[PDB]
Amino acid sequence: PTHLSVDTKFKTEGLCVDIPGIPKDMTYRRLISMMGFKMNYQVNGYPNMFITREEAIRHVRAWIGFDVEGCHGTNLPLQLGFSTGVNLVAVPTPLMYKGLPWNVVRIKIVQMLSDTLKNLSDRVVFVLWAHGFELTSMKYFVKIGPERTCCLCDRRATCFSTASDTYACWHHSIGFDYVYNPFMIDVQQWGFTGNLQSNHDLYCQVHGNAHVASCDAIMTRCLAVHECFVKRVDWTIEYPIIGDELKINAACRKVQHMVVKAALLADKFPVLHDIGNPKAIKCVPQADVEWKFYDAQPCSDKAYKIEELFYSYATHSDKFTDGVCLFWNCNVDRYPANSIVCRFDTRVLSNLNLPGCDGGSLYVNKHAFHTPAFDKSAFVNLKQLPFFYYSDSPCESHGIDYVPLKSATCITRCNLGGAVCRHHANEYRLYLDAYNMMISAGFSLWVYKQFDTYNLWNTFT
Ligand SMILES: Cc1ccc(NC(=O)c2cccc(F)c2)cc1O
Ligand SMILES: [Zn+2]
Ligand SMILES: [Zn+2]
Ligand SMILES: [Zn+2]
Repeated sequence: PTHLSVDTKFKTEGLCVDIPGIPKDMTYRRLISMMGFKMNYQVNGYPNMFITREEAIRHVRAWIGFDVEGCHGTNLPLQLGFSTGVNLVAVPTPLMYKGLPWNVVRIKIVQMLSDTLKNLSDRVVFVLWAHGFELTSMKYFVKIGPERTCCLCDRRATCFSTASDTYACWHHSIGFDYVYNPFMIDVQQWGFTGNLQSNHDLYCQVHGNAHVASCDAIMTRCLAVHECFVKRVDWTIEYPIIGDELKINAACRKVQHMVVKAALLADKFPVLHDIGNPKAIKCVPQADVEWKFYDAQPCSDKAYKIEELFYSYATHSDKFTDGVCLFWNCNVDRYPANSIVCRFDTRVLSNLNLPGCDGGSLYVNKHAFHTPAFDKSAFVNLKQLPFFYYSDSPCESHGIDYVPLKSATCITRCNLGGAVCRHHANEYRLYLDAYNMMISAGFSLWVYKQFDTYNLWNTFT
């Protein structure tokens, strides 16, 4: 039960307007045959062009929505739209390109997928709401065969060139003309009522429907992300390393210990309310405070209402007003004034952050986390946390060449005393680097307005 049997049934109702007379009884095997591909009973890593929901979900980084509209069937021109916002017109003879033959259109398809996917995935998954023309158009830009490797590296082959008769991955495909061994999934097999627009629009107000093909392609991927990562969530599925995942996760642990340690030293809160991941550990384990945990899973859909987190049914809610609240990636509509907050900025551009549903983003770093749209109004009671480095650690080298550090934000005994020691300068530069890493990954840090780093200097006396 790993791969999708070619002898599985494919519901054909969706296809019968572009393909009138299509049999109600249809297998992937006969559909793939109809699309013009020969699978020559082959056991070489590519048993099916089509894949399971489960397989699509392991490969969410490879998803490209794809839609074709009959512009006025070998007879007529076709509008090719992709979730990248690109529209190509192919003649048989927002970005919108004039009519060209398949032999140039196919080169543009390879360039576009390569530049989109080379830092994301080892493959492409075309996400369809299939009506027929997208499926019969694939023969014009796709070739299949046994799994292969790039002619320049060890990565699996995703492209093919007729000019050179060679195979490339997404990194090495410049001037290649065919997509090689693509995958695909028809969202219309998932058992929806009514059309794409009506299903999409239930969940998402951000993607309009200008009635161009890219609009449908974007909506199709959006609906699919909603179904696989918002309504349903599976946090067991791991995802490969493709960038700075480890450095970023380490940075977030370092910034969290630093900021909460400094807050406790500066304002000496008697109680900390730690709201969010039910597996969360004390980020400052030596600190004096009453540490009280509150369980909330990552909200995939809408930010939590603070009122709902405090709603206690027939018992009294704990008083939040006492001490400080820590929301470390726990996304609520409006934070209380006495909060420390880490909140992921869905708008950030990175290889980890994929476009999501209704203005949210799918952040994929070991696990996949759909995050509700970033909203500045959530922080009305807070201010941005300023950068600072704090250490009570002794001034002591042990065992990196030097320019001496001067900074107002290096809060150590040595800087109090007039000259930063080498140990604290090394630690300061490492911590500035981790902080910059975390910010540029898309985390934003907010704090109660009374927070003042001036209060930290008298913890050395
Ligand atoms: C900061 C903070 C977060 C959460 C709560 N919530 C409760 O105390 C509570 C008690 C019983 C059932 C329940 F669902 C919630 C209070 C807080 O002060
Ligand atoms: Zn390669
Ligand atoms: Zn949408
Ligand atoms: Zn020092």
